[PDB]
Amino acid sequence: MASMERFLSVYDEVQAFLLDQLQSKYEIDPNRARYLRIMMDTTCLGGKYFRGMTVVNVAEGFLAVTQHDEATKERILHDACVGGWMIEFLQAHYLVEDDIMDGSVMRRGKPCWYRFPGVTTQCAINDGIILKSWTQIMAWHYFADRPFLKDLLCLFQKVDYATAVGQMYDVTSMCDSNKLDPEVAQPMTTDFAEFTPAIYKRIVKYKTTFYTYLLPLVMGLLVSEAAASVEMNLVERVAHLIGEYFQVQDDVMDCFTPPEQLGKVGTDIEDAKCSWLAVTFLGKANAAQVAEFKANYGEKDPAKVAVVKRLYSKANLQADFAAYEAEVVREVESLIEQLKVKSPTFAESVAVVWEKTHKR
Amino acid sequence: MASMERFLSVYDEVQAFLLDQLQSKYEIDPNRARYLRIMMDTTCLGGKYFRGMTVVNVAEGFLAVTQHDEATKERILHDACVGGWMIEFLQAHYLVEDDIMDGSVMRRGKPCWYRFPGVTTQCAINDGIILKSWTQIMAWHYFADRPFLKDLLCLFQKVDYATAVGQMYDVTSMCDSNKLDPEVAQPMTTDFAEFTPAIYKRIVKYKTTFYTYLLPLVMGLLVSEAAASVEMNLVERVAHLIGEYFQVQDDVMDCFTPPEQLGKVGTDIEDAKCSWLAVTFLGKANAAQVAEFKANYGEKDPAKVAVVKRLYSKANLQADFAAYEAEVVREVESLIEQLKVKSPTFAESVAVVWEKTHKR
Ligand SMILES: NC(=S)Nc1ccc(OC(F)(F)F)cc1
Ligand SMILES: NC(=S)Nc1ccc(OC(F)(F)F)cc1
Ligand SMILES: NC(=S)Nc1ccc(OC(F)(F)F)cc1
Ligand SMILES: NC(=S)Nc1ccc(OC(F)(F)F)cc1
Ligand SMILES: NC(=S)Nc1ccc(OC(F)(F)F)cc1
Ligand SMILES: NC(=S)Nc1ccc(OC(F)(F)F)cc1
Ligand SMILES: [Zn+2]
Ligand SMILES: [Zn+2]
Ligand SMILES: [Zn+2]
Ligand SMILES: [Zn+2]
Repeated sequence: MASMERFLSVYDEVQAFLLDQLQSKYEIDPNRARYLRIMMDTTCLGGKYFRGMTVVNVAEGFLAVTQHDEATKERILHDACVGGWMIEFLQAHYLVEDDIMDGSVMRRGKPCWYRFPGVTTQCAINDGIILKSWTQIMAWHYFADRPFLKDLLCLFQKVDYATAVGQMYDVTSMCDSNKLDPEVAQPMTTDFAEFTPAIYKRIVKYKTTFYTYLLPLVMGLLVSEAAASVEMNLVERVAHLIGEYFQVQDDVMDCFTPPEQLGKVGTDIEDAKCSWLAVTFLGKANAAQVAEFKANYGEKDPAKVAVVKRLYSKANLQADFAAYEAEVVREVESLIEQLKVKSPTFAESVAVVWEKTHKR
Repeated sequence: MASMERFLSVYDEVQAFLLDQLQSKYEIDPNRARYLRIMMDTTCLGGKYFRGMTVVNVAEGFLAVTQHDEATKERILHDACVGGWMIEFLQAHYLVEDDIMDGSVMRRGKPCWYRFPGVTTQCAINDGIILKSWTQIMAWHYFADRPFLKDLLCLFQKVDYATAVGQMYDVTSMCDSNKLDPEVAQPMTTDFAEFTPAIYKRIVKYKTTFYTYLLPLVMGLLVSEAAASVEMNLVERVAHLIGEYFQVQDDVMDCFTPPEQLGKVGTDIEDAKCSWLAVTFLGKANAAQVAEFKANYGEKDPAKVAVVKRLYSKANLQADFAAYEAEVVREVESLIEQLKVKSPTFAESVAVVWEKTHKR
């Protein structure tokens, strides 16, 4: 069976399971079950399923080199799929809540969940809670007797937490740290002293890399009972690097990809985000250019946005991006090499992960 | 050591642990750690700690009848405290998110977290995520080697989920089920056909009773390794009953307790909540009274609110409340009796839980 069709089939299985359990154990009625089915579909489906399919890919790699009964191959693949959906539903929780936080309008060329007419923020915050709660519901159902259950739950737990810490780093990235204070409305930074590569790295590492790259990789290892074919510190380092690169591309697209292609109208500039463009700009601009940036960034006025975009366009950020990209290639290739010492197979799964990121 | 002082001391311990781990493992800076400490204090402290102290109380009951080394008594008490804080932090997660959902203004005579000037909804939704994530962080730290870890996590998991399902039942309780639909903005019910005792019961059971009464009781059992001194179905039934009663009182207070005493301005009538008052009213009103109710309920206009309040005041709902209360006494006393067959001690803990609810 092709991997994607397996993975989509398991979605239907997991859906049915969750909704049947709501009827048998949680006294749900058919209309609320329908609302939840629609919510689940709308918020979990329609992306590329990169994250969830990485779990399946890493497990397939191990199957090709490990002796097992057919029923065991099927069970490992089923578990990789359930695990992959846990990550997809975790992502869905965070997109639902982040869209509400940020006042976002669209996602993937469709309205954000909370904007649907019969949803509203009042419901959608709770729908996002439910999303994450289903990850747990899946795990304990499907993995109840499995030897990797504790390590999977503890891993998932840590990644969830890291992610919520990363959101905190993201939404606060335009304020001066020394002024953070629940009692005082937060001004935007005027110095931009905190728009540094290391601060940017920290945001990205926590907000994106743990759930996008670390968790799918390590979940493939866990459902394959293969965590001893790797040096876990290498897996972390390679996840953090590739995840960085992913986010750099996302930041560039926010500013420069046409909205019809991007699936939304990018607002990083108006939102005063600590983006790769802003940090890279401030790391090379002259005094006059920095002063123009400060007078225009983080403002809704389209004239001011156009000025920041112009400043980026003239600062030859393509050169910095090339150089960055070239360095990420060296470093990711070096980690891949390292990973071969203990597992050629795992090393190749990582190379696929890198190719899919590096080309897209 | 007195139980409450133990429990508060453990809060400081758990706080320090969480914030120290954020600095050593999650690259936090001192200002964001300060924001989080303030958030944790503001959102977890200042209530009566009924829920968390029930875990400690049930464990103390078992200590008085079970032989143990002193170090074991201390360890069980410490675990009961950590468990009690898990429940307090779970509650805090749900109050933070529910206040945002509902557009609530105050809680316990102070502004809702999201209304603090330097918080905002953008941060507070994520702060509430963090709250719940800390429950997990605590459990796996403090309970990593404990024989009750899986049963505690699985229980907690189910209660969290039940709670989020209950919110869904609550926020949708004023719409007609057959019209629920993410594509269509939801009208308020005009028939009130769904304002029945059984539908009300379902809301309350899921929204409140599992986290307020079931979880603290069963968590005391689990940290005491005493789940075999009870018949779990009795524990559930008694939790659901007492929890019902708690909520009935809360609904009555929303309408009739002065706001200075209540800690907030109650808006159940304007919000068109399925409250005990509305269901009890509609179960005894005549045609004219039902028609007046329909023309005035669920509207912000204070004249209309006053009309519904007047309708409640003339419908002699005190008589229904007395009768309800008398029946809850019979039934709770009967469950308590049952619980004595296997554990007098547990039975008494339940009697305390009932007294504290029934008198407050
Ligand atoms: N299936 C879809 S796309 N439903 C939808 C329709 C309308 C809508 O309100 C808007 F966002 F456009 F204001 C949101 C969602
Ligand atoms: N500084 C770093 S790299 N801290 C970190 C590492 C691992 C971790 O657990 C995981 F999320 F990976 F499961 C959490 C935080
Ligand atoms: N000129 C450049 S390329 N400056 C830069 C380097 C690193 C960086 O953080 C990372 F992208 F690596 F996450 C951000 C900006
Ligand atoms: N400690 C407190 S009570 N701080 C606070 C002050 C002001 C405030 O804004 C308001 F809600 F009143 F609009 C909220 C909280
Ligand atoms: N109908 C009922 S009473 N359903 C139910 C019982 C138990 C349960 O697990 C728990 F939350 F208690 F852990 C969840 C739902
Ligand atoms: N007249 C009355 S007392 N009617 C009623 C009974 C039960 C009920 O649900 C519960 F309170 F039990 F949760 C609500 C209303
Ligand atoms: Zn965001
Ligand atoms: Zn972006
Ligand atoms: Zn609410
Ligand atoms: Zn209430």
